[PDB]
Amino acid sequence: TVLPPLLTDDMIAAYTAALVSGTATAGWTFGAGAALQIPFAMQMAYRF
Amino acid sequence: AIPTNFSISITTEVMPVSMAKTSVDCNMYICGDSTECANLLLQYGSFC
Amino acid sequence: QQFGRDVSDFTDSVRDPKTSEILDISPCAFGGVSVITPGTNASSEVAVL
Ligand SMILES: *[C@@H]1O[C@H](CO)[C@@H](O)[C@H](O)[C@H]1NC(C)=O
Repeated sequence: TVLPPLLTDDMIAAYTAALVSGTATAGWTFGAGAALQIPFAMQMAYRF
Repeated sequence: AIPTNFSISITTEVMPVSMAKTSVDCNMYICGDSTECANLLLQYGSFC
Repeated sequence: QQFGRDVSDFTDSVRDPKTSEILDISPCAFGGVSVITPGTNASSEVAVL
Protein backbone atom coordinates (compact mmCIF):
# COMPACT_ATOMS: atom_id res chain seq x y z
CA THR A 1 0.00 0.00 0.00
CA VAL A 2 0.86 3.67 -0.03
CA LEU A 3 -0.29 6.24 2.41
CA PRO A 4 -1.10 9.84 1.56
CA PRO A 5 0.95 12.41 3.47
CA LEU A 6 -0.55 14.46 6.26
CA LEU A 7 0.38 17.90 4.92
CA THR A 8 -1.87 17.86 1.85
CA ASP A 9 -1.33 19.48 -1.54
CA ASP A 10 -3.49 22.57 -0.96
CA MET A 11 -1.78 23.02 2.39
CA ILE A 12 1.47 22.58 0.42
CA ALA A 13 0.07 25.29 -1.86
CA ALA A 14 -1.13 27.63 0.91
CA TYR A 15 2.10 27.47 2.88
CA THR A 16 3.85 28.28 -0.38
CA ALA A 17 1.67 31.27 -1.35
CA ALA A 18 2.37 32.89 2.04
CA LEU A 19 6.04 32.54 1.20
CA VAL A 20 5.30 34.81 -1.77
CA SER A 21 2.79 37.40 -0.52
CA GLY A 22 4.83 38.07 2.62
CA THR A 23 7.96 38.35 0.52
CA ALA A 24 6.02 40.72 -1.76
CA THR A 25 4.77 43.09 0.98
CA ALA A 26 7.34 42.61 3.79
CA GLY A 27 10.49 41.19 2.13
CA TRP A 28 13.46 40.81 4.45
CA THR A 29 11.22 41.45 7.44
CA PHE A 30 9.05 38.49 6.39
CA GLY A 31 11.76 36.11 7.48
CA ALA A 32 13.78 38.21 9.90
CA GLY A 33 10.98 38.22 12.48
CA ALA A 34 7.71 40.08 12.65
CA ALA A 35 6.94 40.98 9.05
CA LEU A 36 6.96 44.74 8.45
CA GLN A 37 4.98 46.81 5.96
CA ILE A 38 7.23 48.41 3.37
CA PRO A 39 7.33 49.17 -0.38
CA PHE A 40 8.81 46.55 -2.65
CA ALA A 41 11.28 48.93 -4.32
CA MET A 42 12.49 49.79 -0.82
CA GLN A 43 12.98 46.06 -0.27
CA MET A 44 14.98 45.88 -3.48
CA ALA A 45 16.97 48.89 -2.30
CA TYR A 46 17.63 46.96 0.90
CA ARG A 47 18.71 43.85 -1.01
CA PHE A 48 20.72 45.63 -3.71
CA ALA B 1 7.23 50.25 10.07
CA ILE B 2 10.49 50.15 12.03
CA PRO B 3 11.01 48.41 15.41
CA THR B 4 11.30 50.73 18.41
CA ASN B 5 11.43 48.44 21.45
CA PHE B 6 12.64 44.86 21.35
CA SER B 7 13.42 41.80 23.43
CA ILE B 8 15.97 39.01 23.67
CA SER B 9 15.41 35.32 24.27
CA ILE B 10 17.37 32.09 24.68
CA THR B 11 16.10 28.96 22.94
CA THR B 12 17.58 25.47 23.22
CA GLU B 13 18.26 22.71 20.69
CA VAL B 14 19.52 19.18 21.26
CA MET B 15 21.31 16.76 18.98
CA PRO B 16 23.21 13.54 19.72
CA VAL B 17 26.93 13.17 19.17
CA SER B 18 27.70 9.54 19.94
CA MET B 19 26.20 6.08 20.31
CA ALA B 20 26.28 3.24 22.80
CA LYS B 21 29.28 1.42 21.37
CA THR B 22 28.76 -2.31 21.71
CA SER B 23 30.39 -5.62 20.86
CA VAL B 24 29.07 -9.13 20.34
CA ASP B 25 31.07 -12.23 21.08
CA CYS B 26 29.85 -14.91 18.69
CA ASN B 27 30.59 -17.90 20.94
CA MET B 28 28.39 -16.68 23.75
CA TYR B 29 25.72 -15.65 21.24
CA ILE B 30 25.40 -18.14 18.39
CA CYS B 31 26.68 -21.08 20.44
CA GLY B 32 26.35 -20.73 24.17
CA ASP B 33 29.74 -22.50 24.30
CA SER B 34 28.64 -25.95 23.30
CA THR B 35 31.36 -27.95 21.57
CA GLU B 36 28.91 -28.89 18.80
CA CYS B 37 28.27 -25.28 17.79
CA ALA B 38 31.95 -24.32 17.46
CA ASN B 39 32.63 -27.19 15.07
CA LEU B 40 29.82 -26.42 12.65
CA LEU B 41 30.99 -22.80 12.93
CA LEU B 42 34.22 -23.71 11.11
CA GLN B 43 32.00 -24.53 8.11
CA TYR B 44 31.24 -20.80 7.94
CA GLY B 45 34.84 -19.67 8.37
CA SER B 46 35.81 -16.35 9.91
CA PHE B 47 32.42 -14.85 9.33
CA CYS B 48 32.46 -13.62 12.91
CA GLN C 1 9.32 -22.20 42.84
CA GLN C 2 12.46 -24.04 41.82
CA PHE C 3 14.44 -21.83 39.46
CA GLY C 4 14.60 -18.17 38.57
CA ARG C 5 14.87 -16.56 35.18
CA ASP C 6 16.42 -13.23 34.33
CA VAL C 7 14.87 -10.31 32.43
CA SER C 8 15.64 -12.45 29.40
CA ASP C 9 14.64 -16.09 29.64
CA PHE C 10 17.93 -17.68 30.67
CA THR C 11 18.13 -19.42 34.03
CA ASP C 12 20.42 -17.39 36.29
CA SER C 13 19.08 -18.48 39.69
CA VAL C 14 19.08 -22.04 41.02
CA ARG C 15 17.65 -23.18 44.31
CA ASP C 16 19.51 -26.29 45.45
CA PRO C 17 17.14 -29.29 45.30
CA LYS C 18 18.86 -30.88 48.30
CA THR C 19 19.41 -28.04 50.79
CA SER C 20 16.89 -25.41 49.50
CA GLU C 21 19.78 -22.96 49.18
CA ILE C 22 19.13 -20.53 46.35
CA LEU C 23 22.16 -19.62 44.26
CA ASP C 24 22.91 -17.22 41.44
CA ILE C 25 24.53 -18.44 38.24
CA SER C 26 27.21 -16.22 36.84
CA PRO C 27 28.88 -16.73 33.47
CA CYS C 28 32.24 -18.42 33.64
CA ALA C 29 34.47 -15.69 32.20
CA PHE C 30 34.61 -14.35 28.68
CA GLY C 31 35.64 -11.15 26.99
CA GLY C 32 38.05 -9.78 24.44
CA VAL C 33 41.83 -9.76 24.04
CA SER C 34 43.65 -6.69 22.82
CA VAL C 35 47.39 -6.32 22.24
CA ILE C 36 49.59 -3.30 22.98
CA THR C 37 52.74 -2.96 20.91
CA PRO C 38 55.05 0.01 20.34
CA GLY C 39 55.74 -1.21 16.80
CA THR C 40 57.91 -4.07 15.54
CA ASN C 41 60.42 -1.43 14.46
CA ALA C 42 60.56 -0.24 18.09
CA SER C 43 60.60 -3.35 20.29
CA SER C 44 59.61 -6.99 20.66
CA GLU C 45 57.73 -6.66 23.97
CA VAL C 46 53.96 -6.49 24.31
CA ALA C 47 51.27 -5.64 26.80
CA VAL C 48 47.93 -7.45 26.69
CA LEU C 49 44.54 -6.00 27.56
C1 LIG D 1 63.59 0.35 12.41
O1 LIG D 1 64.01 -0.68 11.51
C2 LIG D 1 65.03 -0.28 10.59
C3 LIG D 1 65.27 -1.45 9.66
O2 LIG D 1 64.05 -2.10 9.33
C4 LIG D 1 66.28 0.13 11.37
O3 LIG D 1 67.28 0.58 10.46
C5 LIG D 1 65.94 1.22 12.37
O4 LIG D 1 67.08 1.52 13.17
C6 LIG D 1 64.77 0.81 13.27
N1 LIG D 1 64.38 1.90 14.15
C7 LIG D 1 64.93 2.11 15.35
C8 LIG D 1 64.40 3.28 16.11
O5 LIG D 1 65.80 1.38 15.80
